[PDB]
Amino acid sequence: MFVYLSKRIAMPNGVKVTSIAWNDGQGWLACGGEKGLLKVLKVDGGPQGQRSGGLSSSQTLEGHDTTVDLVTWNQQYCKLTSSDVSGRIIVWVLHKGMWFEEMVNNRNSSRVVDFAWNPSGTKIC
Amino acid sequence: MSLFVVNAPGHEGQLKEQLIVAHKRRPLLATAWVNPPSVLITNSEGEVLTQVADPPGSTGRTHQPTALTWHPNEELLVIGWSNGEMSLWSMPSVSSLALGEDYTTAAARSAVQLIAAKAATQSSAEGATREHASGAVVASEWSTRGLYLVSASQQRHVVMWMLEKIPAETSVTFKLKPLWSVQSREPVARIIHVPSKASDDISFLLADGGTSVTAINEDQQLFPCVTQQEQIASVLYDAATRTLVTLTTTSMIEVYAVGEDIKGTSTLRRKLSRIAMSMVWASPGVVAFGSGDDR
Repeated sequence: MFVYLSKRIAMPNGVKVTSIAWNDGQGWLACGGEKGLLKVLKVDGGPQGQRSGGLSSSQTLEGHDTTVDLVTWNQQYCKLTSSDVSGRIIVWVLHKGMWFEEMVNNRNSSRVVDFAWNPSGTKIC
Repeated sequence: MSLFVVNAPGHEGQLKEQLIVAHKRRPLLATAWVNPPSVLITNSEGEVLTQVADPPGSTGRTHQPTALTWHPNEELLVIGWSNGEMSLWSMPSVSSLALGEDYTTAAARSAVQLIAAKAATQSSAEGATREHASGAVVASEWSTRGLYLVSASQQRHVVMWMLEKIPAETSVTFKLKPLWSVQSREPVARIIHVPSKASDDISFLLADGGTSVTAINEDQQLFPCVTQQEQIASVLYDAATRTLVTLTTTSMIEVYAVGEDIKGTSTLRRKLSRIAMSMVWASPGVVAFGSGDDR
């Protein structure tokens, strides 16, 4: 098994990355960073997209007042979820190709340290 | 037999020599004026479309437009001022109205172009003076596909700018975001681009008017491409054949073949037997130049 670097993408403002999660079904990579930076890029996983360097979409999402700490994916329904240091959790669902919020919650009790989906993508812990 | 009809739209300011920019495909033209500093955007035939004054947020000081560049496909202009700010002039697209094909005449197209350019917007890129370190934006250059921008200030800084074309309710807006902060030896006189395939990659060359022709790529390092024994005068590049020509102030020309890592190998070296020397591409593979003489 071999590895080699083959690309590099710089964040705007040089914001340091704190979380990252790549979807399986379609290809929407998601990155996060401080000052509430959240980005969703689309990369084509096919060999044609690897040869042609396919990055079709790039959308900067917002709704987090501080660093995007945790990013998770659901591949059965292609549903994204992100967190915040301040203690908020936001779910994101694709409408007609772009990304919009669907639910924002703030427990105001502790700091979320993890969440994950089952193989069916039906429950988030 | 032919004759040149002349249109001379006067402006209250003073014209600049090298600050005239022309779109490659769309019939557009823009040029800068100083005291009062502004930019005049006109169609190809010479009729004035619009004028844009000092960048927004100016506190009573008129700023000289120091650099202009046209988007290769979009009808979008980028203006680097003298106070460190950077502005983008964008007019709403005609095709966004989705009207009929009745624009078969030049006058009707000119009228709809004028009424679209009337409602144009000048947007400010945030923190441009921070990236240029409060220095006048000397030069700018879009990529071949128009996705990447390179800006060069007078404080010996080169900044990479990312273009984001976001959709809105009625039109499509553009945001320019800084990425890097690259130090240069001198303020860059000319920024050129190299395409990966002859016809989205990072391959630019910066000529600062000295003895350095510094290449730059996605590695975020200002590695020189070709450096000659004399101070460079200008660089002339052919994208299809990847052929570089370096011309010095002492009437010396060298021809390099640019590789993938932007490295040149000399294959044609020649000598030529106040007006600064000018050199342009007469034909693919054929270069025409004059030294201010009669020939």
